[PDB]
Amino acid sequence: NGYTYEDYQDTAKWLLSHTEQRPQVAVICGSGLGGLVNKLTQAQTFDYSEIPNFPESGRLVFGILNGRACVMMQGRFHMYEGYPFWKVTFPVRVFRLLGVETLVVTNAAGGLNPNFEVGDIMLIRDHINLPGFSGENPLRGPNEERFGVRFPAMSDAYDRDMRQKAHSTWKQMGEQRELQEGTYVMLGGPNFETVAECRLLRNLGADAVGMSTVPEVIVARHCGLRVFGFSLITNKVIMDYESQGKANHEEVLEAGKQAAQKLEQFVSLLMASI
Amino acid sequence: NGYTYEDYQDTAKWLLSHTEQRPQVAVICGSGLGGLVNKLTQAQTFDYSEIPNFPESGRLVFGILNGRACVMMQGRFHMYEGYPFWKVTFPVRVFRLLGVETLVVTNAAGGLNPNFEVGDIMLIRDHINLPGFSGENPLRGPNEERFGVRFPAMSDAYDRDMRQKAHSTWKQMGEQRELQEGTYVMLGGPNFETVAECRLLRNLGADAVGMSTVPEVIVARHCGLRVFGFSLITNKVIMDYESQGKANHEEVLEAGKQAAQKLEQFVSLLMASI
Amino acid sequence: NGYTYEDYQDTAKWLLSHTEQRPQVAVICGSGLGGLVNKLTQAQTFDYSEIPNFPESGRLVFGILNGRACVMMQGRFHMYEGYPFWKVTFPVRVFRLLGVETLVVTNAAGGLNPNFEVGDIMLIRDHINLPGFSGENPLRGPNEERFGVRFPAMSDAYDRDMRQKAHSTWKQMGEQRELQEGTYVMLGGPNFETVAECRLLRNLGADAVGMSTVPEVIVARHCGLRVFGFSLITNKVIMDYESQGKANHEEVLEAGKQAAQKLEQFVSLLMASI
Ligand SMILES: Nc1nc2c(ncn2[C@@H]2O[C@H](CO)[C@H]3O[C@@H](CP(=O)(O)O)O[C@H]32)c(=O)[nH]1
Ligand SMILES: Nc1nc2c(ncn2[C@@H]2O[C@H](CO)[C@H]3O[C@@H](CP(=O)(O)O)O[C@H]32)c(=O)[nH]1
Ligand SMILES: Nc1nc2c(ncn2[C@@H]2O[C@H](CO)[C@H]3O[C@@H](CP(=O)(O)O)O[C@H]32)c(=O)[nH]1
Ligand SMILES: [Mg+2]
Ligand SMILES: [Mg+2]
Ligand SMILES: [Mg+2]
Ligand SMILES: [Zn+2]
Ligand SMILES: [Zn+2]
Ligand SMILES: [Zn+2]
Repeated sequence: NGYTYEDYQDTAKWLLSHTEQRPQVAVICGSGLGGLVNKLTQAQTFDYSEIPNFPESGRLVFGILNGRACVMMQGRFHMYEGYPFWKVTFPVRVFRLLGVETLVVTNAAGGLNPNFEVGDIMLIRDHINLPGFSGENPLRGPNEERFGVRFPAMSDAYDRDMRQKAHSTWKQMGEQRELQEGTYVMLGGPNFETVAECRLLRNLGADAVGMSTVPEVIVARHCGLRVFGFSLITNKVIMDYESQGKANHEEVLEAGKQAAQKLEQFVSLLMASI
Repeated sequence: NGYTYEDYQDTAKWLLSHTEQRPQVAVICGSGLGGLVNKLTQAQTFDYSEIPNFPESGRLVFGILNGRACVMMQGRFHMYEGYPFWKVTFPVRVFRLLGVETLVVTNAAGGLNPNFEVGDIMLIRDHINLPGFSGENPLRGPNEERFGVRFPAMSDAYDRDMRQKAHSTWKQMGEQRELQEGTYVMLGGPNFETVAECRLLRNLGADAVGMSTVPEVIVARHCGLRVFGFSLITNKVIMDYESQGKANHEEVLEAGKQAAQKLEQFVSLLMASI
Repeated sequence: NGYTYEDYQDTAKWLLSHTEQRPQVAVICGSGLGGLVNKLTQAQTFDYSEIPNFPESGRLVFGILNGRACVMMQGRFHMYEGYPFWKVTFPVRVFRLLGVETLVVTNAAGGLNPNFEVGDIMLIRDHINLPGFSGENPLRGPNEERFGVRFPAMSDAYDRDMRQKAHSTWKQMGEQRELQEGTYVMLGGPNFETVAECRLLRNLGADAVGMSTVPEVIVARHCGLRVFGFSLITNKVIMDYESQGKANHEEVLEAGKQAAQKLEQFVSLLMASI
């Protein structure tokens, strides 16, 4: 970890003096889900480049969403960009110092569960942190008690209540396709998985595969934030050597557009119940 | 590896000139098992801070245990503290240069095998080194032949004889609960595993999960030491989403106390047969 | 990645001005397969030490093989030597800048599939990149579009045509033992796997285990090279605690000799069909 506690304080102090907004909820927008910030009222935006200590991208937007004061990350950071996890998760700790209590994380992922279909929304019930198995963890290094404990529990990371409410809200939305729910596995990237890797991951019990999120959740749980999140299934991963095609970022961004209005609508409603 | 061969020599030379003790056996005490050093006779202690080149913590204690000359590490180092494995395992190589022939490793672990119960003692028959799958290995870097070979075998790491004797000794102890035996899997930490991760690990064939030991064993085998070890089962990991509770370091330390007298007693007897 | 684009250019320019050879095919020789370079005609060799920017070993040999212009790496680099993957794979990108279109990779591996026998040749149909699960990837860091895309597909890494031709060619060779085909899994090393690790890997769907290759393939696919490869099964890994013996580098090198003439013969013929 290359940031001191004071670094975190300085950055939060800077934000508090540049906007009157006082967020209670923070949202990290995954790839293609950035349009969510366009629904905020009384909004104020800061490019990451203008914020002291912020990792290099990228906009941070404050505002009101369906009655709730929020702060959203339009664009996030990734391990595959070369950033260590202490940089990838720097914003989560700043949010805590701002007074945020709940964190919503979203991402684009590849579907491992055969029952999934492109466009599906999968609530995240649990995760598998592969980089963590080898020590790549945002918490690696001396522990800072002002944030949390040395050995944080992670079995209850994704708030159960929020998931119930989430299912309730989706009911009131009157959607034809059911709201999915499963386990998200994170791996480094940036390349897409081979057939052997996809089969393996599925056998490990994962329902969706991605390249982010997990480190943010771990840090959020460590400092005390309530966590909720979901994945937009952007493609069904190739499970056999009879590959009619192969994963590509184009289709991932395409799928991101088709389900924009939908995803944005869902998150907007969930604010009500927090 | 940031230590030269001379660094290892200098440190061993320093220890040999500050104590008359000449250990044949070395013991690394895991969390909560530190009371073991209190049974040594003609003991001499050195805080790690007073020993040149030693990683920063932490006491090294020399003495006689049930007739055998020993040197024990009261407190060990971990990857989750930010230390690279070449630092975590520095003492093992120093021990070899001191004349030590056998290494006993102990640790606190979470139980994956359903038949295990808190308090159980599980002899370590084999291990799974997850960090090693990605290259995080104390042997990474140019090989130093003065210590061992470039490609060391690890399938016979845990001495079979010692395990037989271990079972024999436990018999003479007249314990009601049987002595367990299984596979130990090491992951980075510092957070506790999620339900998905626990299920996965069990399916990989692991019986107990921890955050240390494996790197020490690998280095000990590389330089020629005989190895024996075991885990104190401090908690039964949550295997379902009907979690009545969740892992916590408090209970781990609590369990460490209840089985202190027992664990300490067992190790004391095992010295006889080496 | 510690090499700039210009570094790659400078090195390729140097090679182009020191030899009249213009390779279309590149071959990376694994351990014990180095004798392959002895069949090249009109050959020219450069020790890696004489080539600007080349990682420290090691010879690069240009020449004609059964009618095809080739460049071969007699000796490769490994993660267990302490080299980051951007160093291990530096040559692959230089080859691309030289005008190479196809890459052949070979290695020595341990057999996981029970049907395999020492000496068997296993064509590589797919792979499992364990280090990649944690982020150790030659592509980690800012993407260089002059080489390839940010998110490269890997499900079609091993050219299907080449595999068909490979099987065809092996037919014309009239060999008694069939040509094997399976999945190669790469782990860091340098130690050999324990029994628990071997069982685990097999259950993940791997047929052979090694310490190289995968990173080279990923980089070759990223910059557009056609890829073909195979493993020489140098030993049957210990799958039970009734180990009659244990893996050793001696036997691996021994097996490498016995199948030299065979392996060398096979590769020589495959050139014809490219
Ligand atoms: N590991 C993996 N990641 C995928 C796949 N499909 C989508 N992704 C995610 O979207 C991008 C590639 O199109 C990657 O970058 C990030 C985007 P995120 O910030 O997680 O929304 O995770 C990966 C996929 O199939 N596998
Ligand atoms: N991975 C993991 N580690 C655990 C668990 N229970 C105990 N541990 C070990 O004890 C501490 C947490 O209480 C951690 O720190 C070290 C202690 P050690 O030096 O291995 O005796 O390994 C972990 C557990 O459930 N999972
Ligand atoms: N992981 C692993 N690697 C093995 C085994 N048998 C052979 N190897 C490979 O050969 C050497 C050890 O003798 C190691 O170094 C490299 C050689 P390579 O450049 O891949 O041909 O991969 C390993 C084996 O059983 N397991
Ligand atoms: Mg800046
Ligand atoms: Mg000191
Ligand atoms: Mg040089
Ligand atoms: Zn200002
Ligand atoms: Zn002195
Ligand atoms: Zn010259």
